[PDB]
Amino acid sequence: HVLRFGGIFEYVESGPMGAEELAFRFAVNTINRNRTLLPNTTLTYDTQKINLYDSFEASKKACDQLSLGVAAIFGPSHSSSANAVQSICNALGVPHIQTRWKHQVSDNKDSFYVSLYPDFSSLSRAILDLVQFFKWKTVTVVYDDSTGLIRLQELIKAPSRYNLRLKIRQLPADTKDAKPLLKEMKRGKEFHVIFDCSHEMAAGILKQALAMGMMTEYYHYIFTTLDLFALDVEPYRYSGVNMTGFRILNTENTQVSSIIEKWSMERLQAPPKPDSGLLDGFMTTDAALMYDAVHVVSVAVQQFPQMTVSSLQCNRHKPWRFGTRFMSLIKEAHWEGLTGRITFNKTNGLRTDFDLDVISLKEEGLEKIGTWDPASGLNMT
Amino acid sequence: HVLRFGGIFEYVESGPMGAEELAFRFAVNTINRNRTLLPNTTLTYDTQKINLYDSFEASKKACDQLSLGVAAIFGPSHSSSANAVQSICNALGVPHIQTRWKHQVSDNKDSFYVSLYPDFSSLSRAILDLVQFFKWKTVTVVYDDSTGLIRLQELIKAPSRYNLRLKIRQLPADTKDAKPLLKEMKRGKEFHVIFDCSHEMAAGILKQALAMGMMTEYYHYIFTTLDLFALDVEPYRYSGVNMTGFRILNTENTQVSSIIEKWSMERLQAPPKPDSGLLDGFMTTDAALMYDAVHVVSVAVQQFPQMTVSSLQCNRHKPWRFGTRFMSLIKEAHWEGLTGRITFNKTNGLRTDFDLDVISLKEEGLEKIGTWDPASGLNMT
Amino acid sequence: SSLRMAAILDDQTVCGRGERLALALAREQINGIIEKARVEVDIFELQRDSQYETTDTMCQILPKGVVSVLGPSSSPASASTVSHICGEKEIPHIKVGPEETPLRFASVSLYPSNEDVSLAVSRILKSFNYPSASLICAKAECLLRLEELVRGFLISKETLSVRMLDDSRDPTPLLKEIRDDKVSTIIIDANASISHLVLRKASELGMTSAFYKYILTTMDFPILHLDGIVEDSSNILGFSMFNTSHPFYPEFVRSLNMSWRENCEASTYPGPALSAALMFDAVHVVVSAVRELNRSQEIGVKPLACTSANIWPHGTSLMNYLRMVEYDGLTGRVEFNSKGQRTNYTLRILEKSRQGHREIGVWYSNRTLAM
Amino acid sequence: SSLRMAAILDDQTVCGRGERLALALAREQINGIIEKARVEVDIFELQRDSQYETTDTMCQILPKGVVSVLGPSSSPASASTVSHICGEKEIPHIKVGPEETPLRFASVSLYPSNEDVSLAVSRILKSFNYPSASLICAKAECLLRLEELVRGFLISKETLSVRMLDDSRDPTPLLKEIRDDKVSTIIIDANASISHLVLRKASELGMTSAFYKYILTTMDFPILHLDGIVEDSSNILGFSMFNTSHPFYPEFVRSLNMSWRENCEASTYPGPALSAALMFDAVHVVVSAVRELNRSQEIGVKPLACTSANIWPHGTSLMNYLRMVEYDGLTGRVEFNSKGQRTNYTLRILEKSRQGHREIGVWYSNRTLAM
Repeated sequence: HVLRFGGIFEYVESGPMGAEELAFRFAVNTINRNRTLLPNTTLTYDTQKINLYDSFEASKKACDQLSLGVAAIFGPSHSSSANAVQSICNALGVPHIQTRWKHQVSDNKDSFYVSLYPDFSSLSRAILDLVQFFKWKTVTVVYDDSTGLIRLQELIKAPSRYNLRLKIRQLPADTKDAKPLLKEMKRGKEFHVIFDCSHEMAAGILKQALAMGMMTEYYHYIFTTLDLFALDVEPYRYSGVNMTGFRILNTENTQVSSIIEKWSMERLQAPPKPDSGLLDGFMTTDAALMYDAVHVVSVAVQQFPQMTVSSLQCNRHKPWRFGTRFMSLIKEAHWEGLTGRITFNKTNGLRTDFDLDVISLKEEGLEKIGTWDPASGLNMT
Repeated sequence: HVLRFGGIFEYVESGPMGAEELAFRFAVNTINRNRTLLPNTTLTYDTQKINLYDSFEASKKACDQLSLGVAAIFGPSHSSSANAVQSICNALGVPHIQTRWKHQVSDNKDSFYVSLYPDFSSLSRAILDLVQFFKWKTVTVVYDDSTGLIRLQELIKAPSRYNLRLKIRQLPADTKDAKPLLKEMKRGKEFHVIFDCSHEMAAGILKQALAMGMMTEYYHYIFTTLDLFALDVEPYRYSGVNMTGFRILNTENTQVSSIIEKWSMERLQAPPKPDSGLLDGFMTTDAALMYDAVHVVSVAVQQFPQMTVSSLQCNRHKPWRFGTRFMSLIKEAHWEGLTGRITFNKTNGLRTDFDLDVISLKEEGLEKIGTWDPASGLNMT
Repeated sequence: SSLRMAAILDDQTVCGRGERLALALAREQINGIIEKARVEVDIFELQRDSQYETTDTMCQILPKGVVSVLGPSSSPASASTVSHICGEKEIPHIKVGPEETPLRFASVSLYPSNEDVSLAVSRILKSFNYPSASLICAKAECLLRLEELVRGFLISKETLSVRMLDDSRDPTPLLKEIRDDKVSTIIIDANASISHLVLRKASELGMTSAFYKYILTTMDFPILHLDGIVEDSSNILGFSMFNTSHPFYPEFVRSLNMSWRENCEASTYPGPALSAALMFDAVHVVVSAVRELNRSQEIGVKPLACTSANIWPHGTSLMNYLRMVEYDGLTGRVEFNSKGQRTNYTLRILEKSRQGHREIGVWYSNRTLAM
Repeated sequence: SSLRMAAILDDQTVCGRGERLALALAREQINGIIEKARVEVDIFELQRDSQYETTDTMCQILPKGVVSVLGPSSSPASASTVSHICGEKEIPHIKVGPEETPLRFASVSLYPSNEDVSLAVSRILKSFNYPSASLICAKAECLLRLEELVRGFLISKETLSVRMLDDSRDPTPLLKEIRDDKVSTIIIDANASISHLVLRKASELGMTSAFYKYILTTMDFPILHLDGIVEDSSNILGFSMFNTSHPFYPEFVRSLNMSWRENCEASTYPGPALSAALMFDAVHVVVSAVRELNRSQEIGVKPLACTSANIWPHGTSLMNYLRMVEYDGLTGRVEFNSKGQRTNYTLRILEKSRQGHREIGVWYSNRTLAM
């Protein structure tokens, strides 16, 4: 017998498939040829690509997927788009796997969805543990206009409870060239800065700081991006400026490095032109979460043989039969994947418990100087 | 009637003719079609190319040129090579025009040669006037192994008379990549540095300083190269680090900018690959002195119609008839060319009197902040 | 043959805000000129703030001959969804309520943008030399609606500290911590409910004295009656847009005052809701722009759908006429700018008292002016 | 059929240094074994230090059957030129004199490199905690020959100051300025002439007291006799290489002592010149390497020229044998290294006195050791 999974991946200028969709087509292709998981069960899926910034179509696409009969739905990888699919799912009691952060309203009354991306509310605490660690008196968090500062609410609470003069500043989401921004920072002796943006935007700022002469041992930047390790810090590793961040990818394991190794022997998406400053050869965390998004569910489904993909119909139908339950099996399932150990909270469902690896910028490049976790605090070296 | 001049230009990897030889073939081509100088006289020359670092051949080549009958001898553009030609000239009483600095022994008993390149002994004073101007207490001059520190003798004398703690350091003439050098400098708070090298070597160090994070408003470098203006300081003009140097090319004149303009409408030597960091479009001072090396002599020859190119023979012959005199006409001739006003000393013959233009690195790029001269001192703005 | 327009309302009917009634009162007045085409307004109730549920609603509005869509006014998610669809249908969207996280654009809003609201609170603190600020955020969105304010000033104990109220956790330890940091100024941000509640357990801590100064960002301040929690020395500011200059204002308040205890007499009538106010003027603004567009180009509405990729030809046209609108309603001057926000309007800062409210000052869309 | 070798000498004959005689004394000793091929040495006088004049000389040496070229020893420019030609002719060049500004390479030097000379003066100051240095440079080349020294220490009034002596300007104001900066240590750098002159007008300023300490870099120190300028407390160091360990040393000094007032008796005989010393050992080193090369490969010298681009086949061969040389001459152990400099030799630091000299210490090519 076979099971039909979901699949919603927005188009990309790269090629036929983005690094996101590839992670899915690669995950549901390893489980089959591996008796370790889902022995007497074969997996299939329905690919449904949509447009960027398009949620309307995303609704009719996700709905059509439920019409063909599916047990779960993956993607899309956009805030608005996935926000729509999330509702259609919780309305028809169908699991909605997510591998990317999205602006979720605090009035979220949904219950059928799970996010593998490290909860930013619990990730912000990891940042604060570094601030107090470096006896920081002041700091200036600079977030991107792409998303509000709600994602950093915990950082804004520190000045109230903890002793720290935080200052907010916004990055020009228009272009990466923001001289005037770095200008005022050097005028206010703002040496302590915390950049909140992906490895793309982040690299676009480092190139500017070097041109601003703000790259010295006087400055110390902390990035929220989990793709810090995948950043060409060659032109800066000789400078002296310190850099700290996190990495959820447990590359300190053979079983983990083995998968990523076979991933680089497939690119499809040709390596981006050397302009932004990305170190080609390392898999992005965006695709890492998608590989673990399939496993975390493949374990919850194996322990629930009594399940048949029913053909639902949005706008007018009734919740899925084996839905309210199959979702509970996912919010309790654990799996040791690429992004460390997976474990959803026993309440909100969001993944607030995980393992990160503190990394700094030494004279050689980027090395791990410790680890972090919600249970323990900070174990440095 | 016509006059035969000299011509000794070493080969170059660039093309058939180097930027040096082109300046000569261009100078002796403008004087002809211009009644302003040498009205009833046409000029010709004998091209004699030699190898690099080769003085032996350079001797037999310069000697053969005297065999064809010549009034003067230009080039070569090498220390050792030109050092040999200089001797053969003073031995046969034949003028030897030079457009490049060379290690001249203090026991120089020669008398038939003239250097248009700003005497480094008198140029060093221009550097000191900037040191005391910026109330500098300490400084670290870093010269290249290519030439001894005798060229900077005046800078080493300051610590004795003037109040200044100077420190000497050598640049790896092997490769431009000298991390360890810039290392020790940042460890000793050596913010005040004076680089003594061409625009090639100089640009090779700036790229390193930026990678060392030593490019900030804390540092202030002073270059001896007269090709400072012809240096792509785009990646640094945004930083904040200050840079000061000199420029003998009087670009603040229409008559001067007109010649250089027609010079860029001929390249022949294709612009160098964007790697070293040279701003293409500006004529090098090396070729500028050669253009003025022909004029400064064309005026001394016009006022001496009684002159016939005799056929001399090195190793065994007698000094040139109209030689001892034609040389005196050159050490007294003045000419307003590209490199400002030309005027040889009334003793050593070396050009110790000239006009330089102080240039600094502001937020826009490189602009002139004043002038300098041996007669006056310093006129800033 | 008629000027129709949908109105996605999420308001209740039993002791609600009175929005469904606000629209009716507007349509009646418009059809009191006699002499052209009538003006009809369709109402579309909403159950729960959900993208899914709202999408189904729009596929019932398009098939009809609509000109514009009003509301929701209390449904953040259900509001953003309507904008997205209205954008790919060229059908103007009169937003009048929530506003979060601002590509296809085609809609105008009467409700004060989060920029003007934050700029207003900033101008108020200006007349106090920016004392020790301490906003009592009620939710996470409290940081977005007041984004321009939080970024404006430094974040510390001496300039501005932010404290969020956990759900089912109430405003207890909060006000306490404020007393520890000798904070005087406090700016609460929540609905009319939490606004009354936070101050309640506050006044019983001496926090109601004249020593402290509060600033409510909630627009439901004029209806927020504080009985037994306020004093004569207390300082509780607020905001309002109700312009008494409109002769129909007295009649408007009359309808809601009676209808309240006429259908749901299980409680007293607080006062004219801000939601109903926006709904009223909204209908007028729409018919106003269409009236002008019917003078230049004959306006024809053709049934659309969610399946068809068709758009309303007179979409972009009406959008320009909904930009040059000049209507004086129960909210002041109704004018829009480039982006489509409301400008050139006043923002009367009211202050509670022993009985009723007292206009202490006013905030313009260019400069502040109190007393 | 013979072992020839040119020797470009620039030394005079009338009251000179006695180099032309030094070579003769060497050849005679070599031809005192009786038993192989003889050893002839051609002499090539030079007039004035000039590249031009020297080039003509080399075109007369090549045509002959030469094996190596010695000197010049007092002609900086005329020396560098000979090296360049010897390089493109594979004909070894035994440099023994000047050294400035160090591509084709093929030559060895007996004269202490500018590195060891500067390192020696550095090791001396070491035993004095590096007092206030103040070198009295005589010329511009004084900065190159002592390059490793000037760069070694900071340049100031408290560590090391350099003062050059202008031509026809004498050592007057100089020593004066030294007294102003309370400088004790002074390191003069010049020939035997200026070395005697600078100290002369110095001793008449109390500069000859034991309070001050001088260090002469000139190698003509053992011959530099100071009569009427020195005292019993004065401190004037120097350098020497004359190894008395050589039994032929006494006979060597004898030849020059008589020949001096035998041809030019218009003055007294100072002492064995360093130039003649190097010339003597030089000839031995050459015949030594050739002797070993004649054991492995038959050595044949074929007439060359400045016109022909030919080279001496046994050039690179002899160069390796001129590297593994071990000769004990009037200068100590004669050994060379990779580059071709002299190493494993001693450097006796002599100190003038009441009458003669006094070996106060010695400097090795690895560590210093005084007293």
